[PDB]
Amino acid sequence: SKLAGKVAIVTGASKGIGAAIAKALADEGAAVVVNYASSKAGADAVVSAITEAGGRAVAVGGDVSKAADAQRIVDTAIETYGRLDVLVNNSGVYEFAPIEAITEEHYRRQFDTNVFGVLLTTQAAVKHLGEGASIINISSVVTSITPPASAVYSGTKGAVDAITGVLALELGPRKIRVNAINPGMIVTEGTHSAGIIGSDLEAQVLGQTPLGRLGEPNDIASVAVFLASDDARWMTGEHLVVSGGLN
Amino acid sequence: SKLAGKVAIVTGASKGIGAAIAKALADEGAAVVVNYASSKAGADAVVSAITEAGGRAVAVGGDVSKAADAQRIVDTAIETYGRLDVLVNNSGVYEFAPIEAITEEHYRRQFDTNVFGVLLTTQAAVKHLGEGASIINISSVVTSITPPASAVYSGTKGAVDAITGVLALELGPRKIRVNAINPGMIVTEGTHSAGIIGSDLEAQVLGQTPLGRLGEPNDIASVAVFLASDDARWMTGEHLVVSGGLN
Amino acid sequence: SKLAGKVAIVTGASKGIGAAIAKALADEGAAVVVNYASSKAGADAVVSAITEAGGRAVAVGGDVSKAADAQRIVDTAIETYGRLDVLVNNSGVYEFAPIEAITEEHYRRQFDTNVFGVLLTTQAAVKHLGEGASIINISSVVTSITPPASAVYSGTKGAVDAITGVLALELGPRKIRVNAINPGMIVTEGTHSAGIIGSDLEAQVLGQTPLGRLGEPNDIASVAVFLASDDARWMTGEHLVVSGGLN
Amino acid sequence: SKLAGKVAIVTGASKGIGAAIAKALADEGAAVVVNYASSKAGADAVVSAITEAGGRAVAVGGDVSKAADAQRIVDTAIETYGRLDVLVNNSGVYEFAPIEAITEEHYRRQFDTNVFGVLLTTQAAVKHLGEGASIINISSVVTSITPPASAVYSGTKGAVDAITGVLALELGPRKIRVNAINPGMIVTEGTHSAGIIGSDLEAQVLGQTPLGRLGEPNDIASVAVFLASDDARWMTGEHLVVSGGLN
Ligand SMILES: NC(=O)c1ccc[n+]([C@@H]2O[C@H](COP(=O)([O-])OP(=O)(O)OC[C@H]3O[C@@H](n4cnc5c(N)ncnc54)[C@H](OP(=O)(O)O)[C@@H]3O)[C@@H](O)[C@H]2O)c1
Ligand SMILES: NC(=O)c1ccc[n+]([C@@H]2O[C@H](COP(=O)([O-])OP(=O)(O)OC[C@H]3O[C@@H](n4cnc5c(N)ncnc54)[C@H](OP(=O)(O)O)[C@@H]3O)[C@@H](O)[C@H]2O)c1
Ligand SMILES: NC(=O)c1ccc[n+]([C@@H]2O[C@H](COP(=O)([O-])OP(=O)(O)OC[C@H]3O[C@@H](n4cnc5c(N)ncnc54)[C@H](OP(=O)(O)O)[C@@H]3O)[C@@H](O)[C@H]2O)c1
Ligand SMILES: NC(=O)c1ccc[n+]([C@@H]2O[C@H](COP(=O)([O-])OP(=O)(O)OC[C@H]3O[C@@H](n4cnc5c(N)ncnc54)[C@H](OP(=O)(O)O)[C@@H]3O)[C@@H](O)[C@H]2O)c1
Ligand SMILES: O=C(O)CC[C@H](CO)C(=O)O
Ligand SMILES: O=C(O)CC[C@H](CO)C(=O)O
Ligand SMILES: O=C(O)CC[C@H](CO)C(=O)O
Ligand SMILES: O=C(O)CC[C@H](CO)C(=O)O
Ligand SMILES: [Ca+2]
Ligand SMILES: [Ca+2]
Ligand SMILES: [Ca+2]
Ligand SMILES: [Ca+2]
Ligand code: NA
Ligand code: NA
Ligand code: NA
Repeated sequence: SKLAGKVAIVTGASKGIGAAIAKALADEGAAVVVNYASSKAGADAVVSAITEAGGRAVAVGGDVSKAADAQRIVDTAIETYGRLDVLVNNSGVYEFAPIEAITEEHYRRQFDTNVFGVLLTTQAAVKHLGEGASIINISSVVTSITPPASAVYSGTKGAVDAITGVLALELGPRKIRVNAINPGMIVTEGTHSAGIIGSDLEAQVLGQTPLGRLGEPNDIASVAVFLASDDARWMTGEHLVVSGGLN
Repeated sequence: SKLAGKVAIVTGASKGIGAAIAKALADEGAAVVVNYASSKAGADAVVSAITEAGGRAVAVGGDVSKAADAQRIVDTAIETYGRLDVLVNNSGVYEFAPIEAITEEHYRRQFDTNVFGVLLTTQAAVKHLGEGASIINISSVVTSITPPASAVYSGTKGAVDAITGVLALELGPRKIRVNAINPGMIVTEGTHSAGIIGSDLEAQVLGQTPLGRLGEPNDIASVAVFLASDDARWMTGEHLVVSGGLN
Repeated sequence: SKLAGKVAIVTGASKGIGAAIAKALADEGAAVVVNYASSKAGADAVVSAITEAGGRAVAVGGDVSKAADAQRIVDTAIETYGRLDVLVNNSGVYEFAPIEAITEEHYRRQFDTNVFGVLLTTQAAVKHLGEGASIINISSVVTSITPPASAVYSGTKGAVDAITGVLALELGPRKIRVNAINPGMIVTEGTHSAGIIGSDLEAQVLGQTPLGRLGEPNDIASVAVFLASDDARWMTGEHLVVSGGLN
Repeated sequence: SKLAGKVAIVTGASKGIGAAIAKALADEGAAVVVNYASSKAGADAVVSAITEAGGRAVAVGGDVSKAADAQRIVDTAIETYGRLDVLVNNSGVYEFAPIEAITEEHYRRQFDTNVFGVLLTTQAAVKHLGEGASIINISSVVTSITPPASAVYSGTKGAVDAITGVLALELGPRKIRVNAINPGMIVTEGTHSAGIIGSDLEAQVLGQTPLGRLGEPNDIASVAVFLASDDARWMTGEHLVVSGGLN
């Protein structure tokens, strides 16, 4: 197993991409801290799937944008399993608005979760990360295709791309790798809830996807396993677009 | 003259890159709104430079991260000159800190000015922008070279890069252009005050700059004039690295 | 004038983008060597346009893929005007073919002109260049959007992009700047002759162009003048996409 | 296993990166066509290492820059194993020269092998490729870092990057994936023979490598296995820099 004996944290693993990543890491032997914000039921369902398949996982509720919660998410890994090897910064929210319609709350909610939450959780985790550890930030293909009416959200993911590059260099001497995955449109709880599935944006994106379908959470999960594993030992500071060819 | 009859706003034009951009735009015929935050005297010096050279300019105090001040900056253009053609989002602050040392205040001050202030000032300006308008965002070469210990600052400029691309697509149908300049290290009031001139970072940047010197504010100002002018009429969504070849 | 007393070579200036660049450089005071391959009549017409407008120019026939012709083009600058300041590597050809249909002739004709010709002309020219010289390579937005059935042509322009970056670093110590322009679809003699204007690809590109039209040669010419001038003194190794926002 | 039942061609598998890729693909169950140009003994040793580990392989001599040899390499897969699933275009040569030292042979040798050979081998292969096939082009991090005195070699790899993007779009409807790996400096027989090991470039590269060593063939081979496998099913048109963090 590619991650035998390792411990991973996946933020926002009660739904969507994060849930798929948690299950996939556990399938390769990692014990997984499954973080949720509002959906304990979703996280418990993911933990039960992992444990019924023979793996180890534990649920932890916490808002990554709150310093004490980010710390407690990380402490859960150390207290439960004694070590930390892999951090997947997946928690994230998205809302579109044209420039005229942007409000302060629309801006702060997305930047606080999608950027400050990445920084706070990584800051808490790095004390426990040693040579060969792997930090995986879930960014978005919007940093390449920058759709209209996404200035705030695409802004958050542009920040994540740059933070990924900074920390790859900053943590290089400690041999901690830092990489991003930039998904295309993925069918998730969130893209249904946001009305993105079924929208004109979805139709446009689908038509421009070379491989001819929308993405699924497991399309991202298998790339996260790769980046978490030693097979990516010589990759750091990369941004892997996983969109079926759209960029 | 390239900008005869046009009106420009330069945020943060009491010092540094913004002051040089303001003077260069006025040299090509633009009437310039010269924004300051803490230094009225600096803005008055730039306005005096412009008017002594035969141009038109007016100072306005305002914090771009405050919605009411962003509105007052834009209203100054309309009240004084009756139109708005060019917006240069130059106001910005920088402070480095390694991941372990990042504080909430360090994060919020830079994102509020460097990202929210771009969004607020652009939001106020767009009501007045018509076909041929040009929005120029001052980003940074850090989105290319992502230096260690710059996670927050590089994050803000990654966000600006993405916002530039979004708004180029979003405002395209109105024939409003949106582009970024990504300066390398420029000798400015701010890089002196921040201790960056004389720092290890300065040494590293100089040692990797193909054209063999640090940048000066006029190195950026002449590119801003280009992007503001009809010479750049077929460029939108670009990010021009102006760093003497460092990328 | 921006290029007063300067001397420029434009390869492939009997038609299209190169003709527009030659006229624009001359409008800013440059004496221009107007190169043609098959159309002396076209180069002579561009020379007449330049001299009727008060400028200086001379035509020279030569195939940039032949070392002796590249040398003769450069010798024409030195022998006629005594110096060389600006080299625009604009000569290029394009033909689409899906992978199954690519022939050796289709491959060699495009790489010999579009790549070897850039190398040979730059190699002859660099001996005469000094501080402040500007080399401008005309690449293509296809290095961003890589359309189907363009493997050979996009291949040539990907080479040109890389050669631009190499020579920017290699000639940095001599303070010779090297930059690329990457045009979008431009209506020219060539794109009419190739049937590209009116194609389904043109409809797709137009629909994806934020500024809502196809490009024209003067859209590129004004950017070439900027890069040739001291206004771009702090830019080297850049690739300026000039496509109305398509990338 | 990840490639059970599948068949791969690795061009240039008698040495270096290609040898390591061939052995790694076979470890995951692929039958491997091991192509060599000058070194039958090297290919035979790779084939033997593969069969000793329980796999299937066959050696074939051929110059990818010769159409008849490229066709025979592909025919070897079909005649020996009946199918083709993975093509690794790894064959490549490198020689540095500053612009004034570039000769016609130096240019043609590298473009014929590194670009035309990729096109010819891919052209022969595509007839046999169906849904789920994976084409992996070995490019180079020089397309990011474009070192001085590498205009021809970096030019070839810039062409490979662009060809990768074209064919990803062109072959997307057939659900054939096309991706590139862009290695940093890898210790191989070729870098020994080229005077790269022990050069000033090796010192420059190693000092700018965040993860603190030179690369090894298996650093690339594990990424090739990922791209060949269904784990990369949602990635096409990507360029994976595998350089220990240098870009
Ligand atoms: N098409 C796409 O789906 C797409 C494309 C590109 C990038 N992305 C990125 O992929 C990531 C996941 O997207 P998704 O579509 O899977 O989202 P989703 O279905 O809406 O799931 C979001 C997950 O993040 C959690 N979360 C949200 N805010 C949080 C906070 N403050 N603290 C902790 N956890 C928080 C949610 O927790 P609860 O549900 O328990 O509250 C949930 O587990 C995000 O970073 C998103 O930006 C998605
Ligand atoms: N090497 C560099 O200098 C460098 C490199 C890359 C990018 N940049 C970017 O270039 C821009 C200018 O940098 P600089 O070095 O010229 O800076 P500077 O010398 O420190 O000048 C900063 C200017 O921004 C104004 N400003 C700051 N906060 C503001 C706020 N909240 N509202 C309105 N105006 C505000 C300042 O006003 P007062 O002084 O009146 O308070 C001043 O006019 C920034 O966006 C920076 O990130 C700089
Ligand atoms: N949409 C576009 O038009 C477009 C988009 C992106 C990039 N580009 C690039 O822009 C450049 C100009 O394109 P264009 O559309 O203006 O082409 P064009 O109208 O066909 O004109 C091509 C010019 O190049 C010259 N030329 C061709 N082969 C030559 C050779 N071997 N030696 C010397 N000169 C040679 C031609 O000379 P003669 O006519 O006298 O033989 C002519 O002056 C090319 O590099 C092209 O790849 C064009
Ligand atoms: N640092 C690096 O090593 C580095 C970095 C980035 C990219 N790359 C790329 O990685 C690839 C492999 O490099 P390497 O260092 O492993 O090279 P290497 O050790 O020199 O091995 C080259 C291989 O290519 C074969 N080859 C050469 N010309 C050929 C032709 N015309 N037809 C068929 N096969 C041919 C050789 O065959 P014979 O030996 O049997 O003649 C050999 O098997 C190349 O594409 C190179 O550009 C290498
Ligand atoms: O536009 C796309 O291709 C994906 C949009 C998706 C949901 O907003 C995201 O990037 O998070
Ligand atoms: O890294 C450089 O060369 C530039 C640093 C400069 C001041 O922090 C900035 O990007 O604002
Ligand atoms: O596809 C586009 O956007 C431009 C195509 C054009 C002619 O082939 C060129 O790149 O030279
Ligand atoms: O410059 C590097 O980091 C790698 C050089 C290597 C051999 O020339 C190549 O790209 O093929
Ligand atoms: Ca884009
Ligand atoms: Ca970089
Ligand atoms: Ca693309
Ligand atoms: Ca570079
Ligand atoms: Na304080
Ligand atoms: Na660019
Ligand atoms: Na990449």
